Amino acid sequence: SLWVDKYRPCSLGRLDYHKEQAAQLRNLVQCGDFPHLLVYGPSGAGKKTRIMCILRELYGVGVEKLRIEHQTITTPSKKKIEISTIASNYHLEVNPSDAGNSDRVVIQEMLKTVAQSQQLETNSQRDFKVVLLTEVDKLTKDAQHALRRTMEKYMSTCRLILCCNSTSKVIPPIRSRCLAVRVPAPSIEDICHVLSTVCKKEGLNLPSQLAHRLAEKSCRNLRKALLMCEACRVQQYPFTADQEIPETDWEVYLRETANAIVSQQTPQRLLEVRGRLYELLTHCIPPEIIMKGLLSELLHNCDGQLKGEVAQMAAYYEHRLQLGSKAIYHLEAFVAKFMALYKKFMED
Amino acid sequence: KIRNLPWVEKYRPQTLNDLISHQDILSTIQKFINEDRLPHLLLYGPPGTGKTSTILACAKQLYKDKEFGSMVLELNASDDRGIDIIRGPILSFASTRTIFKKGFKLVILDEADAMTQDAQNALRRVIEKFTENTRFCLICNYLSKIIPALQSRCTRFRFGPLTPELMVPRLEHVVEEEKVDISEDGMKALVTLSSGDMRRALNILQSTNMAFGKVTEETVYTCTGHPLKSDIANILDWMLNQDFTTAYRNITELKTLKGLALHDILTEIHLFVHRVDFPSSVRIHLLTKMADIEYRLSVGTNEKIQLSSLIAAFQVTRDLIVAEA
Amino acid sequence: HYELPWVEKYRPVKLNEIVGNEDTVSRLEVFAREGNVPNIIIAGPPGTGKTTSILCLARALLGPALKDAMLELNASNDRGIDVVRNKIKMFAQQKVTLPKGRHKIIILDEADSMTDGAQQALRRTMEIYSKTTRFALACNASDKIIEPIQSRCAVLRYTKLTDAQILTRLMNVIEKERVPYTDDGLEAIIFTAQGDMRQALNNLQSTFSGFGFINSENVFKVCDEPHPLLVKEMIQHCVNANIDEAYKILAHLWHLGYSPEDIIGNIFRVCKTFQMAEYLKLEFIKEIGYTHMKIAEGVNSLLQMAGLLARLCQKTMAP
Amino acid sequence: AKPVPWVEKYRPKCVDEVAFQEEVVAVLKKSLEGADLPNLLFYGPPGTGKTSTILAAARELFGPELFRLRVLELNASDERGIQVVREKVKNFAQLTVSGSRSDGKPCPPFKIVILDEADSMTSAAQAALRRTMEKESKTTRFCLICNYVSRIIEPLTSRCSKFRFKPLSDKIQQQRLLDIAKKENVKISDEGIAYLVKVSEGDLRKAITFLQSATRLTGGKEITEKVITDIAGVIPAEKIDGVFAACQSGSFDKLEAVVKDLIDEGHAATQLVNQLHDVVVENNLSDKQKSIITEKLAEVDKCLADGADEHLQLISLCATVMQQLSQNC
Amino acid sequence: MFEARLVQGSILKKVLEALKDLINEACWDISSSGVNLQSMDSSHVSLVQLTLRSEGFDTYRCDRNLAMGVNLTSMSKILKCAGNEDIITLRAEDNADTLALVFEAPNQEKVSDYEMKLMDLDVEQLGIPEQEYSCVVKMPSGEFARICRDLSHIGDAVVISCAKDGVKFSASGELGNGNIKLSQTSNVDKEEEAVTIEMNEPVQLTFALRYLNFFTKATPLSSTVTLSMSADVPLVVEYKIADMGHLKYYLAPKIEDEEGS
Amino acid sequence: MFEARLVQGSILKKVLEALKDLINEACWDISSSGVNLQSMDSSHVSLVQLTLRSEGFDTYRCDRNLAMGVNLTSMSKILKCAGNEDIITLRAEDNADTLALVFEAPNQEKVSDYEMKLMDLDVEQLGIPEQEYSCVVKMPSGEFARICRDLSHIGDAVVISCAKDGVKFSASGELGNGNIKLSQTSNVDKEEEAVTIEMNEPVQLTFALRYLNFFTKATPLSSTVTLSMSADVPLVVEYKIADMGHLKYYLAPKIEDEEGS
DNA sequence: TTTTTTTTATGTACTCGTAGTGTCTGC
DNA sequence: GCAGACACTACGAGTACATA
Ligand SMILES: Nc1ncnc2c1ncn2[C@@H]1O[C@H](COP(=O)(O)OP(=O)(O)OP(O)(O)=S)[C@@H](O)[C@H]1O
Ligand SMILES: Nc1ncnc2c1ncn2[C@@H]1O[C@H](COP(=O)(O)OP(=O)(O)OP(O)(O)=S)[C@@H](O)[C@H]1O
Ligand SMILES: Nc1ncnc2c1ncn2[C@@H]1O[C@H](COP(=O)(O)OP(=O)(O)OP(O)(O)=S)[C@@H](O)[C@H]1O
Ligand SMILES: Nc1ncnc2c1ncn2[C@@H]1O[C@H](COP(=O)(O)OP(=O)(O)O)[C@@H](O)[C@H]1O
Ligand SMILES: [Mg+2]
Ligand SMILES: [Mg+2]
Ligand SMILES: [Mg+2]
Repeated sequence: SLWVDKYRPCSLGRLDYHKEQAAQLRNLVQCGDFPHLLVYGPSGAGKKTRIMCILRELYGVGVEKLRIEHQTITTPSKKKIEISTIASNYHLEVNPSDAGNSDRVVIQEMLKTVAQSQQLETNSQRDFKVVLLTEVDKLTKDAQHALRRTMEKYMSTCRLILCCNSTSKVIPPIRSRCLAVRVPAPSIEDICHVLSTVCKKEGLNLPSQLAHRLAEKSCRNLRKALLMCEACRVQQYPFTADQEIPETDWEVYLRETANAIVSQQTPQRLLEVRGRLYELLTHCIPPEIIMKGLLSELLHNCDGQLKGEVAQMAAYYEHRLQLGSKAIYHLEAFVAKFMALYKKFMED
Repeated sequence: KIRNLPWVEKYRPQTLNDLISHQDILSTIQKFINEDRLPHLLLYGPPGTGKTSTILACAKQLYKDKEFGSMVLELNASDDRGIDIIRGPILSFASTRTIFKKGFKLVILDEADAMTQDAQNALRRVIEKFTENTRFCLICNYLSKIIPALQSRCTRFRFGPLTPELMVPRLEHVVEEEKVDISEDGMKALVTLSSGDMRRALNILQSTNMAFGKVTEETVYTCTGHPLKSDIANILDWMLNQDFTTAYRNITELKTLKGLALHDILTEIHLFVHRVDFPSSVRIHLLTKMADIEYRLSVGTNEKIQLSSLIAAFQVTRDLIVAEA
Repeated sequence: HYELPWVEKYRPVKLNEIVGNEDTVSRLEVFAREGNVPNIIIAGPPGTGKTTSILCLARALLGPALKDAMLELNASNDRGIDVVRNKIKMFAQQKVTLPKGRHKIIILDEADSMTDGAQQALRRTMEIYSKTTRFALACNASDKIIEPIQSRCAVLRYTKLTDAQILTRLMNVIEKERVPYTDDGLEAIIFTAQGDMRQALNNLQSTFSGFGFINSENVFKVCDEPHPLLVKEMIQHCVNANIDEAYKILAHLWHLGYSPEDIIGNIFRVCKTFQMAEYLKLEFIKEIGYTHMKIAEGVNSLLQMAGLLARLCQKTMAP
Repeated sequence: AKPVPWVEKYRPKCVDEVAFQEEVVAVLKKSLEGADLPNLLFYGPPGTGKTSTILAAARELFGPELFRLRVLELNASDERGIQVVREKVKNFAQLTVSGSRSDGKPCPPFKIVILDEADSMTSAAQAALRRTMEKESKTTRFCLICNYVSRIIEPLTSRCSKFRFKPLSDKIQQQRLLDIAKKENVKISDEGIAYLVKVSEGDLRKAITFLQSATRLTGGKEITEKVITDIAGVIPAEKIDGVFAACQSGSFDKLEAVVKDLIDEGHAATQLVNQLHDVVVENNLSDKQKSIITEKLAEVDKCLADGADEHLQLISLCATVMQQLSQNC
Repeated sequence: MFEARLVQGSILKKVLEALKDLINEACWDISSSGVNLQSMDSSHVSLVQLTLRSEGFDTYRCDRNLAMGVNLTSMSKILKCAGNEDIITLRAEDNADTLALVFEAPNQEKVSDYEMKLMDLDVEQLGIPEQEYSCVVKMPSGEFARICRDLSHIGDAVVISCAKDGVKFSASGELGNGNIKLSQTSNVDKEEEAVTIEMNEPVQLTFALRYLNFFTKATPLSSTVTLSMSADVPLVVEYKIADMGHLKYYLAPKIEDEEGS
Repeated sequence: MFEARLVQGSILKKVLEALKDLINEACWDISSSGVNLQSMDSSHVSLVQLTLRSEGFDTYRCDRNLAMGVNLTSMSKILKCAGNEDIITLRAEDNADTLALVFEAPNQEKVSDYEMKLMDLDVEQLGIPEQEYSCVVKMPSGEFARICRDLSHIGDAVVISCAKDGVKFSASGELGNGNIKLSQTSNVDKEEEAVTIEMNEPVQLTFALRYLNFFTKATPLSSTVTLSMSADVPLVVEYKIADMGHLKYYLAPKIEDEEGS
């Protein structure tokens, strides 16, 4: 077991950061009439930890005994699609985005069977069940429009805890039905305290400067920070102040792709950059993270009266990417527009 | 006897004389019926103009009640109208005779725009081959969804929008038979908000009679929720006369007090822009901007930001109009 | 007995009564006189007389052997993969005695609705039994008929009818029907027809039945002016960045009751064949498609069409 | 004796409990008296009361014993294709009205078809509904519920009497929230309820959810303004002043820094767009600057409505207002 | 209150298996005289009249007249699970919509209550002319069903001609002509097999084959079917049930055009 | 090492098309007393027990207790090429991972062997409690095939009750309910039609329609069908396959939905 | 002088394989 | 009288495409 899973807190009182929010969530779910929840924030903030702490507070300690459940759903086109599901003796977790555009079928058939069934044991298990819809920001609009009446009819029997990164992708019919719970990212000091507590629980010594550099390099992601802390323990046991932190391959590949964009502005360089973007897309990297990393690196080499136009260009082509279906067209259009703007800026 | 029906179905023109607007088309159709030479009809136009009621009056005039089931095969979009139906029941109805009394049959195809291209292509020789025994009437709203062969086979009558001059006496008859108190401005508001559609005029009249009991301009514009012409003129005056914060405060106060929606405001402002003698570039910019705002309101957007953009589209061109001189 | 409409009562029964495409109709008349006609595909606009020419040629070639040596199939029939294998093929092998120069005629009207596999199965029965049988196909869009079928025939193509060609048959129908008329009303009938003889006969019968006299305002009371002739002038007004006249024509077409889908479709058809620059036409077509996306998703008002007109005027002033 | 959350516990059971939708409530009340109920179309912002009004109405007209035999409710949560409209809706509309109420209350001679969330219905499936309402209106009625009337086709719009559900006013929402707080043995200050009706923006479901969640968070004590501010996700004013200071600085590095601060603190971009627009329409900027900043705010809010990325839209809007603030410098 | 009772259930089975692929919905017209059913098919070409006498029922009571629209696709799945030597009960209240179809199993122990839901399709009453027919022919139903099946092999529409000598069946099909002429075959031991001619005027009409074979599914109902024909009024295939009533059929002729030549 | 010989080839042509659509694997457990098959679905709703004793085989040689798993997709295509009244022999070695299946004629020079890959599946025995139920009744097999097909035209979930009068089969839907109560048919010539009730506590439960209809194509395997069920114990359907063994079925109750406004 | 593959979400149409099933033949 | 063989229609399944 890695450090991200071995030292996860179990109850709401064990969380080191956002303790006031932990007390508020403790007071929220005590009576049992709490509404649907929309736990949202940046990735790696601790949203799933707080959701499982809420599930630990509501039911017994039986919410940690999980199992893999498989269900085959019939599409309107009569093509069978298998979907995986984490389930417990008290709650169930669904990721409908694994079905692709058939998530509406998952909402219409899989969720109604859970919501329309009252719980078998009423004394050990409570008066309601909890369904965890994870990554509802990747849900299509048809699935979100199929979701809303299930959250209104069987609410007093089937409760929902929706988890997402951005609430802009959630339709306001869903956003009106659920209480939004904001989980911000922990700051540098909270990540340093968590890393120091993890290293002290393992019998190690962690300097403050190395923990600070691990916190800044993770970009306020506690999962990523604990992973590079474990990797830095693995590669070199003496924790020096200037110890090299390992990096993921797709981020440095994106950095080299943007360096190749800056280095030459020609159609065959555009073809090579398109090949690099095909390599990035085939490794299941999402295209909006490709656009974000591209804007993160290409703005370092831009001059001060060019960064706003590049930012507006990136946002415009990202919106056209989310409107369309093929990522390579909008990605290569953004790259070609940046090369045209860079050539016009440098030649004048 | 009294019946529980909506007023758009309780008051239906069962005869051709009860329809109001298309007098020349209905005179030609009555001369087709009286001379026993009714051809294949293609009744097209905007909704609510009386295309279904015209062919229902024609079928009621042509055939009696004791033989209506043997002569009219009425199929609409609620029934399945595939190529199996065209090669099956429709072809067998067209190619056979009548059980009770000798005469020509009628196949009414309501919502013929919703039919597939395969069924429309299979319908051509059924129309052409058996034109002596039966006649086909196609009723559609979009003529582009009907193949040009079917448009060639059937003579077309454009049932255009109902002008408010001839639309008044039918509403007066409905008012007199429904015992409704109505003023002149109430009838003007009905024939203005209906916009060539007698169905929503009767719906507005029934909803205003249920909501208030009286039909006045205030009651109609309150039940419908439409803004009045004076308030649209005031909104245009605020957007063209004052600065951003004062015009924003005035329009937001009016929208909060009246409970207005931005779609009707955009529609009436778009109507008032073409009347106002704008320059060509200013009119082009304004039309593009209001098209962008009205497109933007079709999704889960905030209406306050779109109202600020609607003010912004005129605050941009105020300086251009003034410096044009 | 019930009197037929003038479209089907005044169908030509001989090949000399068919007007328009004089060389093709004359060659069909020569074939009908002599015999040994080849396989024939007639393509053209609706109402030109392809079915009339095929049926007149078959009636003149066969004559009294019509009921046993002619197989007529339409889109109202099946014409699947089984009908070609068991019905066209069995009739092709079927022995019918005939005079010299005369063959069995298999008439396949509206061959666009024929599937690709059925037309593939139609090839070898067409080539093998050509000593005994012949084929006569009629179609509107010739691209739906596959290339091996078109190689097996003399693909005749019909053009849209000239106004004088419609006018001669209008004289014919008027003098057998005793219709009072004026010249301007008949020009209005021709203008409403637009190369369609079915529409000419339908509008003439409607004007004669409704009013009894053919002047211009009697025609235009029940018929309508054609829609893309105004759309051409409004697109021309959009070319010179004149938004006022373009909106005047757009509002006139809006108050006539035309749906936004029909208006934008005729806008696209006019802009397809309009005479301007190629790049300007391409960005016009892109703008038309971008507006048609908004029409298709649900928002369709006069404001969207005016915004499309303003964007088309913006495309000229933005080099 | 299980607990029930307040949005369903205070769901209107009758027509008189619906708030501020005066015209349509009067229409259904005259239909309760026995008048000719037409085909209804309900559209408006979320949380305004479109579903609850027709459900309380159908409970009033039919009672408990006739709800299953006279009301067919279809939403987007079940399948509504062309075949469901052609078979299930048409067979229900062709049924007979039989069975009267046993409590002596009058029974209407029609059925009610509730097509909730009719935006998700296809244009082909909506076209099959037209002559179903035109032919079978003697024995059944149709009520389409939607949020955007542009997604409803013009024949179905023309067939149904349209009632627009307005956003709730501040006064009526204030009295309704005060009555709910009085019925639940809880207390809230004047500033707290004023901030609640300011945050909710005419959404009564959101207001009831926030009031219930503040009651559960505080435990039963005074519901002040600060628990409302930290329960609504409202961005503090210091972050907005820092954003405008970074915009007036004219450098993109501090702009990225404050945009990354706002993204990393979990603040939604819709709330930032709302608060940013509230600041821009109430300061001493020029009319042209306010105009194109508000146009950029509208296009950024639209781009967030199709689910684009938060960070890129925020950096584009902040770059545009940075350029506008540094143009006059 | 309406409580009819079929003495054997095989009579109802053979009726509704003949209208299973033919008629759209069962519109039962109920009176004190008996149960009536006058509904056209889906294509508005054929017409079915069914009259069952009250004297053939076990017990029959009808306080007030009802119009009883019942969907038949859902109805025909209940006579599959019905015995032939068994008891069929039909119930309908005054102002309800349930239709109790109570019977027993082939195992012959249990009551089996099945419910229908009534429909509200208003239908204008189609006036049967009741005019004299210029060709009345008595003929067995088994022989009428056999030569309708043989004629479906050859053609699509059959030319049916009647005269003084007898009926004549002609099918101008794809493979050629199939002509069957039958007459005066009453010189047999059985009384059901008989061809008799009653009227004089000779007619000729063409009918669709897909409805003539549909009408001959009532072969177990009657041993002998009466064929009524004339020039204007349509063809009648008349089944007379022995102790229940009669089943009346109509089929419009097809449109034919002579060659101009 | 496992080698067995069957008396008839129609036993596997009647037992193995029944589980064509229930279970995704065929796990045969070898013991000295006989073979055992205990498998579940992917939905964990139906359990099937198949136990064939060793005394009825033509030959039976067993040395060790193993566990082999056979797939369904290749198996179902094989049995259509097999005969009906022939003998079916099987072969499986100790170290080989390929089960041999032979469906040769009873008098033939050569054999036909269509072997398949043994699937290495890791499953456990849940363990039936074999407790005392609330009602145990005997029913005909062919009649149970008709009444499971009977309710398939009404709804998607059926209700089976079993009181002292008889076993009540109900199917409530949008069309109409249907009630069937088998009782007291001991006065018949055959011993197959004797419907008896043995116990007494009445239990009402709801079971899914599809899994009972997936069972009733194996009805000519046995003569009678024994039905056992309790309040919380799953419904047990018992088959007795001639003299070679017995078959047991298990259905958990179908989950009943809520009632609203 | 250069050729692989399943995604888009319904609605409809075409084509083909398969399975109960009514009916006929024979000892 | 009951087992085997024949063609019959209903139903399940795979595939293509939808514009001028
Ligand atoms: N010309 C008219 N004269 C009088 N009443 C009319 C007229 N047109 C419409 N109405 C009224 O509006 C109702 C609906 O008219 P319809 O004939 O159904 O409209 P429509 O032409 O069928 O439009 P669509 O395309 O089918 S929605 C009628 O029952 C009348 O009450
Ligand atoms: N060239 C023509 N000369 C005289 N009458 C014509 C001519 N073309 C058409 N007509 C008339 O129009 C009627 C229909 O003509 P058709 O031959 O059916 O048109 P078409 O060429 O077949 O077009 P489509 O593809 O079938 S819609 C005929 O019956 C004539 O009355
Ligand atoms: N006008 C109102 N009067 C009283 N309570 C209301 C009102 N509107 C909303 N509510 C409350 O808010 C809850 C939700 O109301 P709904 O009727 O479901 O909103 P809605 O109109 O359906 O919004 P959408 O479009 O479905 S997201 C109800 O159960 C009530 O508790
Ligand atoms: N309060 C906490 N104390 C210690 N570790 C935490 C805490 N919150 C989160 N973590 C760790 O940080 C990671 C965050 O991941 P997760 O909890 O799934 O949130 P998210 O869903 O936002 O990634 C987890 O692996 C968890 O082990
Ligand atoms: Mg209509
Ligand atoms: Mg033609
Ligand atoms: Mg709702």
